[PDB]
Amino acid sequence: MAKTEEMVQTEEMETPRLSVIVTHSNERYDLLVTPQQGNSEPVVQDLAQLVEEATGVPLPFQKLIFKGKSLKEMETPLSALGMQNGCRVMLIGEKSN
Repeated sequence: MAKTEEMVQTEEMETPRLSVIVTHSNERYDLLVTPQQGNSEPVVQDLAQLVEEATGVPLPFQKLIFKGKSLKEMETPLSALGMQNGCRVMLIGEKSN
């Protein structure tokens, strides 16, 4: 029905070219899944990272909810960390700029 069978949008040395959708309200930034895991399964960092890096905003300022995962430095299992091109990650709070 939507993003799943991709794994080839935003490339990087360990990423399998994975690009995540980072939104806040609607405010969307293309973010890339965090390399040096197994490319397919992003690190615990990634879920927070994507929502964080999209605007450059610190972890406390964004409440990232996506992939049944919530933003933290080491939150939920890496296999579940968005194994698709980047998956989705949306933070509701503030993409502070």
